Amino acid sequence: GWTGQESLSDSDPEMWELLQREKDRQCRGLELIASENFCSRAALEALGSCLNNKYSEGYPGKRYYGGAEVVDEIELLCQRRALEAFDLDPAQWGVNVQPYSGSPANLAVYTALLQPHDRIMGLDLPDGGHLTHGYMSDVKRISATSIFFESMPYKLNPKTGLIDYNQLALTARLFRPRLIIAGTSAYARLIDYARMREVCDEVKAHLLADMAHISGLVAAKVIPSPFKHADIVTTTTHKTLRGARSGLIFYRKGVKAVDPKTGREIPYTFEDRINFAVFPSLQGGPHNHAIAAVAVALKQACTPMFREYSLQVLKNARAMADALLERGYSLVSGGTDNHLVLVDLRPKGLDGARAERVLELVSITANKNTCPGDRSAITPGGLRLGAPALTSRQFREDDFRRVVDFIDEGVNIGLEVKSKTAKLQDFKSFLLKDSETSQRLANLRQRVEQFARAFPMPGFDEH
Amino acid sequence: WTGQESLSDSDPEMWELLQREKDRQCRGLELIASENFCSRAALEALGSCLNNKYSEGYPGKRYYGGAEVVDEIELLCQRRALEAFDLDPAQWGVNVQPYSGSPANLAVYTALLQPHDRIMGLDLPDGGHLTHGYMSDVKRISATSIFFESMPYKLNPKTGLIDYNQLALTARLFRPRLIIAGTSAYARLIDYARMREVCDEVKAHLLADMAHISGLVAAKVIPSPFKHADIVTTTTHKTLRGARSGLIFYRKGVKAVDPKTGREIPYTFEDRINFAVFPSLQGGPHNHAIAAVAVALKQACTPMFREYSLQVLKNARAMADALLERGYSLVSGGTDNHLVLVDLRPKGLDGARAERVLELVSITANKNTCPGDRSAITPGGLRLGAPALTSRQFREDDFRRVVDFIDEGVNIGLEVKSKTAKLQDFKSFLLKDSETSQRLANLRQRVEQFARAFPMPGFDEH
Repeated sequence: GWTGQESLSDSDPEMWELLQREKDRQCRGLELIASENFCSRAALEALGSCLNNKYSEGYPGKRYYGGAEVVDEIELLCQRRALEAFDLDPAQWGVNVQPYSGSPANLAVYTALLQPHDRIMGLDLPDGGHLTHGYMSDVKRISATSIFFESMPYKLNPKTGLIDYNQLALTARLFRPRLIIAGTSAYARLIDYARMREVCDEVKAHLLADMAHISGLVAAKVIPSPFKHADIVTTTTHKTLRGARSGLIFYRKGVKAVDPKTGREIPYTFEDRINFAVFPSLQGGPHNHAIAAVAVALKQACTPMFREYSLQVLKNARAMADALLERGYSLVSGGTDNHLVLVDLRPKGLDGARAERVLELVSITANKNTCPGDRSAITPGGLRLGAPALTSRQFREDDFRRVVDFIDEGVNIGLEVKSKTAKLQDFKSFLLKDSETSQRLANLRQRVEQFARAFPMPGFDEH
Repeated sequence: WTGQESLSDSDPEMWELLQREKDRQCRGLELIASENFCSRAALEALGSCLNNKYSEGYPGKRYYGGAEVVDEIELLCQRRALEAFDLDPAQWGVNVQPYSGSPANLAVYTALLQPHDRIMGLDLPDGGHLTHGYMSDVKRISATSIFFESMPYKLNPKTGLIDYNQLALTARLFRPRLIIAGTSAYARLIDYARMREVCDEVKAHLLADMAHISGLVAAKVIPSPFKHADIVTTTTHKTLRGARSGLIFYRKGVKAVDPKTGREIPYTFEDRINFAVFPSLQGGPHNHAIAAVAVALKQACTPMFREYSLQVLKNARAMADALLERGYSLVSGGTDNHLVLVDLRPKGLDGARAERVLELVSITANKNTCPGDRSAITPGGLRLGAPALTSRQFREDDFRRVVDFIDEGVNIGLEVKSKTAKLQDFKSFLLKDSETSQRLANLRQRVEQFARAFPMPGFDEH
């Protein structure tokens, strides 16, 4: 009979086609999403392993079922590698490595610390926050966070394009939040974690730091560490950490503050609550296969290799920014200080939705973005470009400068098609239907795919 | 650094751990009702380039583009999941994004119910799952019991079956909006037909968490809960022998054209179920797991997987009949499923003692609270699971042989019990005592020799 040892190639050749088609797409394309990245073969070997076949319900040395002597060493190693990666003292810090992905990691923390219908503040979604930080329409609550808890957004200053820390302090005093969130999806500059902390300390609230995008940078110490000012830090292990899709939750432990009036020490009460909310509250069975893959990625994060990568990522953002500025493009917050280069297309007479679709057609995956004063919510006037993706294929300043030329030609096609159509649906149809436009795009595509294929791609060759 | 270096060369600390866990799995007799050995085909898909794609949203309606290939994958995973549980795509849909089993349920609760609405599920010690809702005397333990108000229904201690009589009685008082038809530790089948009558009367939704029996339901070797339930959650890694993920099957199209008004009434599950998955609870879908699940669902459709599932049932029967004929007492009489609920009080031993001893001789089984027990720390009873070893091509004769090893293990447990006081002591006496140690070390070797011979799905090394 069937052994279950048959290769995917032979076993399910419908699925094997699809793996190779998505592998080819990744290699011939210019990936320009800030959240995307190309994962190591080392980690993907661990991801697709026999660790799939273990129910290690619980935590090391406190499992529901036994026979977990090996996975305990793995989960404990993943911890000591995560503490080492963000250079944390195991006396002062712990970490939970179980979170299935980034989103659950945050929900775990909310559940661990807050009661239902407690008050949460995060950067607003169109100002560049994530759904997980809490988001409601006028008509309906959209985030799970905004259902179980009461979320109020803090916003940017439309002028500077920065987090209005002045108004954040103003609203907190009124709203009385118990947790304020220090993270972004679309924000070029850094976060004044120091100031955020002062706001919380004053309004007697917790400071969560969702360092999803910056995790790879923070690890390498090419950015200031939010661990200096925050007590709770959530993260994805797959954004700039270039690992498998999982999550982490860093938390404080030991002594908080020895009260001089009483004289006795006050303990941090995060560790027990954070872990209890992960399991047995929100999640169930851990994905030991992902935990292993994450520990391999955290091992890489500690190497000097990954530092130089992260130093290059920054310069490839700088390079891409300076290249755009010098083609008459407007960047939100003027320039980037990280890995993403928020772009404003209103001042070149184009929107995100038009640019996005055209770039996609020439094998350039980038995402539209809402830029301050963008009138139509439907069609955000702006674009978000991401270094880390291509930098992992060993790109350089010259290569990113070359990327922007391809982008620019794409934008010009966009501009020219815009004045020969009315609304977006028309624009998107004119790209496919029109013979002249089609061939102009087909040409640009070839040159882009030719350009991309040359550069190496981490992971396997075939899948 | 290319990032194309092998794990072997790259991180040889981690590579040792993979081989040690691979050896543990091969030399051990895995007897957990959840545990199963996943195919190489699916693990190849799990550890693939699909990790490196943010498919936020749904097919044809992604937040970011460049998802033409993953759309075909996510859509294929759907058509394979509908085909696996023989569903009409006119009448049924499915969401394939759930990260794991637990979130899949939380998605459904969030999709259908308001915060602090009323949920009923089999109690935890009676054999439910934490996700169905569980509170202590002092504090709410389940996330479900925090956001929503959960009341358990229990077994009948006499029969060892779901007291459908009292479920109907309490449900008229409690007025639940959602009742859950699933188990972790229950040998016999669920009268989904009766559960439905309860709900229909108390105007409630019937969720069917078919985690443990998903592989059986697929192969059509037991009752389909799709006949009586409208919502069906499942893990893709229990008896479906797939990668670690979750599904949510739901109704769609027309429910009932009301003859008074005359107009058709739609099922309003599809949009709410999907919205709760994304963009409410989850973010970036694990396309690598979705692919692995689609590979496993392809296998579930084959006649091969039927003969596996027919064998799984007989290997449960075989193990049950073998135990009954050695003086062991099974709860619920027997097993029409894949698990046997054993009672060790009538042979003068508890679960915690048996569990620890069997573990030491490479036999992973889990303790289980026999109905009417109350010893929490020391619950008299054990849960044995076919599917694990059946996937290594075990037979009735092999499972009969498994019980011999178990029996010897129990006897060692009994003998150590009368030479010790508190459980904590018992567990130390196993390690410390020279006579006991060698008797265990002997049993271990014979078990490991026995096990290694049988084949193991997946890779040879990792």
